[PDB]
Amino acid sequence: SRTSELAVGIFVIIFGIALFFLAMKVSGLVGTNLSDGYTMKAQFDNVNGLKPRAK
Amino acid sequence: SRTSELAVGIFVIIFGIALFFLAMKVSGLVGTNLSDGYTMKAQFDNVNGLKPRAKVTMSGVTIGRVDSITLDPVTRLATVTFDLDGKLTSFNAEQLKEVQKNALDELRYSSDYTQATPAQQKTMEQQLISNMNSITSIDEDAYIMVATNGLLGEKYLKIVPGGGLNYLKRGDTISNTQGTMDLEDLISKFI
Amino acid sequence: SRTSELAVGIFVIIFGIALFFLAMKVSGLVGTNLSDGYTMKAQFDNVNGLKPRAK
Amino acid sequence: KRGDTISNTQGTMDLEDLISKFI
Amino acid sequence: MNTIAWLGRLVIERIRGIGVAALMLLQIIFSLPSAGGFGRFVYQMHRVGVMSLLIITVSGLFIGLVLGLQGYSILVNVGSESMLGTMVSLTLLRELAPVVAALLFAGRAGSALTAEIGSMKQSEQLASMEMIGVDPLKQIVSPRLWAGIVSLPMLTVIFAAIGIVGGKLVGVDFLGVDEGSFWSGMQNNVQFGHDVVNGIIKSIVFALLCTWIAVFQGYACDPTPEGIATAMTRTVVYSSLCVLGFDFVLTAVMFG
Amino acid sequence: MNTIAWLGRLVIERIRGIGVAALMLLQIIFSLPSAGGFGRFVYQMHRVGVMSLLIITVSGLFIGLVLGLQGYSILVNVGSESMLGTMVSLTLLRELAPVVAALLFAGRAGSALTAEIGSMKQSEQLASMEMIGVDPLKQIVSPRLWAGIVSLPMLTVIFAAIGIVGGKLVGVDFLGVDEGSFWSGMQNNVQFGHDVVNGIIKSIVFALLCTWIAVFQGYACDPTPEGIATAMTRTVVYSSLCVLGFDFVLTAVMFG
Repeated sequence: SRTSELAVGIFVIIFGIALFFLAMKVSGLVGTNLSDGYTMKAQFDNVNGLKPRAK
Repeated sequence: SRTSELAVGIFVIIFGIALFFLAMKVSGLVGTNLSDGYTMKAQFDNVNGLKPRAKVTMSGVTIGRVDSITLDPVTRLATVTFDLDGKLTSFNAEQLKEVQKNALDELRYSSDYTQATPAQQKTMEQQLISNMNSITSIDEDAYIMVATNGLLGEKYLKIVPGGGLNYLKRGDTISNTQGTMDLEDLISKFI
Repeated sequence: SRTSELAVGIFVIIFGIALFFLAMKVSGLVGTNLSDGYTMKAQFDNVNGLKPRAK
Repeated sequence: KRGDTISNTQGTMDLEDLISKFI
Repeated sequence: MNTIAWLGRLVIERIRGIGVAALMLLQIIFSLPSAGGFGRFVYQMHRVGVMSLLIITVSGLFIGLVLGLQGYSILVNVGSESMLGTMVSLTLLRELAPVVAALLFAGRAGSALTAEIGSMKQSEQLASMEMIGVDPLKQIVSPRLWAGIVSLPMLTVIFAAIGIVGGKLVGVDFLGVDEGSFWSGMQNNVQFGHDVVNGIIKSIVFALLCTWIAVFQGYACDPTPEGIATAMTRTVVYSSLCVLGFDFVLTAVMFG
Repeated sequence: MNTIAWLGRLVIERIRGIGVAALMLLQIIFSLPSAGGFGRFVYQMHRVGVMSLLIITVSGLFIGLVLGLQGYSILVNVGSESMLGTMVSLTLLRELAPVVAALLFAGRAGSALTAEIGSMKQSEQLASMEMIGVDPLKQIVSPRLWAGIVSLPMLTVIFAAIGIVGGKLVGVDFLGVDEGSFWSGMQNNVQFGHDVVNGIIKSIVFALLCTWIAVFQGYACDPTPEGIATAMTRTVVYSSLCVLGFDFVLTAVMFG
């Protein structure tokens, strides 16, 4: 039985990591939650104060 | 015995006060109520942070919200739907003659009727059937715009009035507009 | 000695109940009205963001 | 008297009017 | 290499200990209630809830007097303190009243349940109740769990209401800001369904963890008069870590 | 009129309970130390301080991740988040790290002393120590009091340092603000002697109250295995009320 307890315990924590990496994606705070993205680029002469994750 | 049935009944009362105090003395719930509203819409060339559920003003008074700001990708212009009210912005039961006695006043004037196509009862009967329902206080020569209050506050919509011989009916597109100005606009226009 | 053990009971329960009125008075949910006030009016053309109960 | 009407007003001068006039 | 061997043996027993407390929760909530189960829940709402009413109402005032006194000292340099009524009622409603009122519930009414179910285990009242045939999970434990999930979200509202009223006292009536711009700054920026409801859902997830831990530690003790008191600090520590841990996860979802 | 007579009888015993705990403090600190008194203070710094190091460092990180995530959601609407590094390190240094790190010290290491001195009172170790001639206040109680006044101000600094570093992680490296304007916003607005020293003096007054209460409750128990556990909730409640009570008095003086 003790083994049973153990298992039913490794399944809580693994589910506890499945939630933390769901709520970190839907927050926007990791990954890319915007669909079918395609990439373009440009060439400036001066871009001040522009980090990634801009609008 | 009866104490433990009573001293819980007090605990639900003090929760009942301090929940009612939050909804209707702190949070905005009692102040937001669309009194039999409808919906109009517009198209903009810049909406730089017009957040949804903003306010719409006519003369500096809250008569509307904001519901959806999406692009129109066949022209790449904005699309805003705002729900005004049906008591602050339209003519009610007694008021229906006040716009037919104004249509007869400045619009059906004889010097104005003798400036268009010749008739005697064409526009004279139209002003009794078009003007009775589906009509707001907004004269159609009133162009909506985005503004802000102060220099830190959120973006809100402003309807500047004036003129106007027909009124916007229902679900109509407000004619002219102007966008919002910020530093990328002003200093490139201050010269 | 019971009068000593009961004087403290009232002197607490005064302070426990009179402090509820002072916490109900300053929450604005009771009273909050002036002394023999009246009501004028004026009619503007553009009140840019004049919320009610402003000074 | 009480209840009367003050009738000499002026409206607010906002920045969308002011800065566009300040040009 | 014994210390590494003792450290690995420590966290294996603490992992298994979660699995027992998970199976204990599925036996309580997946059962239709026995006859007489509502008469004990009303009584257990008196012990857990009503006795905790004095500490929360008093300590909720002391944070409101601090938030009004600190928010005025910062917002007077930038000269914009029509936002004083916003930042006081925005610090409490979404952040402090869900969190601090769970750090005081874990102490007062959290650890008291672990002493209450714990002293029933060393004095053999739980073992005596079972031989009669009465199941002690349904009889003793289950009216204490449902009186914890209900009594904390009723207490963060009393914490948040007294905290704003206390912040109105030192802001408006002692430091001298405008009363009308205090309240009208609230109704513009503080919505109901985004702020007051999301401050209640944050406390239901907190009330489940501060009660399911505080019940399991007093049910799975070791029956010993100094084994009870070692499980009352195990339930204040583990509650305060799961409150602050599920704080960041719920904040990132709701306000991200 | 019995309930008012019982209520007045309750707060009279709680008033004379303060007077015993005041006379107990004047007997501890007004004495030159016995031979061997430093060897027990180093050992009692291990139990109180070092065992509390894990909860404070982990929970200090979780507040920093919340303060960086909430301060960014507010300061992005006004568009000024070069003050993000200021308001994170100003919320912690003067307000949260003195207060929250005393609400976790009252639970973990506060109530553990009341179980430790309390179980020595029911099992007659304190009475047996006195008949040998050794005074139990100088022998047992006094190395525990001085290990509480030292170990908490060493722990609010570790709370405040880990909270800022955690707030730098979610602000700069995850949400994307400038790293140089994060740190240079700190050195302009955050002084040392007005902010970091006044966050330490606030925790010495807190460390005295969370230890003098937690020692007196375990010394003046009633010797009973369920009378000990009722005095471990008396010392978490009374510590959390004196922390938040002396918060407002010390804030009004320092930042008024």
